[PDB]
Amino acid sequence: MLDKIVIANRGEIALRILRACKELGIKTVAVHSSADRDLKHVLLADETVCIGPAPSVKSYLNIPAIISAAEITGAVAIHPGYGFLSENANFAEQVERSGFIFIGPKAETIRLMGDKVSAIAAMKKAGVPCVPGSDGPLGDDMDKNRAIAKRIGYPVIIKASGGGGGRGMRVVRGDAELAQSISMTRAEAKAAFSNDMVYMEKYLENPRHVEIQVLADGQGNAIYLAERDCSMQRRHQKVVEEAPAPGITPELRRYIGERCAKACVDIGYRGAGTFEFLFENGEFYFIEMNTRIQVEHPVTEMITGVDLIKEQLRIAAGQPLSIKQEEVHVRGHAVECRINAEDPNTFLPSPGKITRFHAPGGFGVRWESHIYAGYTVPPYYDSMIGKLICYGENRDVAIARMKNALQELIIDGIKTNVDLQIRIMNDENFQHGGTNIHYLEKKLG
Ligand SMILES: CC1(C)CC(=O)c2c(N)ncnc2C1
Ligand SMILES: [Cl-]
Repeated sequence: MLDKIVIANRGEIALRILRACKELGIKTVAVHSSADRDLKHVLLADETVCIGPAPSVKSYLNIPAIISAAEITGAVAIHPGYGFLSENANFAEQVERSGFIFIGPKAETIRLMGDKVSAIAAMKKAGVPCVPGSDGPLGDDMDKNRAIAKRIGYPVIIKASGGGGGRGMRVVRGDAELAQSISMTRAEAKAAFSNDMVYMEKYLENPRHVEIQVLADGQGNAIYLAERDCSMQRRHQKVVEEAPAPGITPELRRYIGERCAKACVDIGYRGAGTFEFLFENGEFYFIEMNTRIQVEHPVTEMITGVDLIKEQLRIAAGQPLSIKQEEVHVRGHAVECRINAEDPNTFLPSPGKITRFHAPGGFGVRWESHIYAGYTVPPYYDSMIGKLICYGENRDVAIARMKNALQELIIDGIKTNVDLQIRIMNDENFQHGGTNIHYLEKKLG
């Protein structure tokens, strides 16, 4: 097992990885900004290093500082969690080059799946269902591009090859708007990503968001740990997630899971990963791979028994997968509510000090958060401050548990989405199950 790792993150996931390390006897190093000295996991870590000032760009995105910190402390591995540097191929490359274990995929793999055009092609080659699309970048020839649109069928959606998740992409319904939209999406991507490559895909009107969890060693073994539904979302941001996805049959699960597992073998995937699919009319369509742990991992954990973070550390230590596919069983149901520090009336992030905190408890209730009474939420980072996960023998039990658990939660001194969460749990369509990626905004206005 790894002697000592650096937790290249903050917030709830940093604490999450800390417990995992602790349970395994692994020494922890907390690298933090100057504004994050009072994080729970930083106060718990065996060792702390300040890697720079408050802004993420000079701290948590500061590669040289992170590696110096891993160097000074005598660490052997670096867990990047999610966001920040987790999908930065050059970070992963430099870690390995510096001689550390990178807790995640090889640099090439991140690069392959971090370019949506190259990602979709590797998925197509491995036999992963994708959205009908241009099967390459778009040219400057507008006769071609109007015919590609015809070949697939409007509506189509111009997307950025560098971007993703609503970032630099727009819907086109006729020929007249295609001319303007392509060159606009080209420039928008040239803005934040320094990549002007764009492609075309069929625009699905009303899809659900179903994604598959995978684990893989570096060594020709790969498994899938069922799926999650994450359709309930706001401006392309997940607000609620659940496992398994309502309506998905054991036949379909086996089908898509086997393909995802196979894809891991074809691309040489290592560590945890998720294949994100839009799900419509009984069909799946790949849209991007997150080559990293996800925020919503705990739902999969509850229903499968698998400590995903601990498997990540085991795979990193070079241990082959101890768990065979036929050992992984879906049992019960889990829902996760993202707890955000935000104005319920404006959705603007609401930082500040927490004057009274009370977490929910009881059978089936899992609370993942770094927050405590007296803790100050800084304005510099993501608004998500906690994750509440409720498991039960079935979906209705899990939902009823979430309802009661959200009414026990107290976070005073800052504004929270808690009461939106309460309102989403009570939604009569969410209770039937299977609402699509537009549902939440339709319910709101
Ligand atoms: C993120 C998103 C914009 C979601 C969506 O509506 C969509 C779609 N409908 N067809 C293709 N790709 C996508 C990606
Ligand atoms: Cl995530």
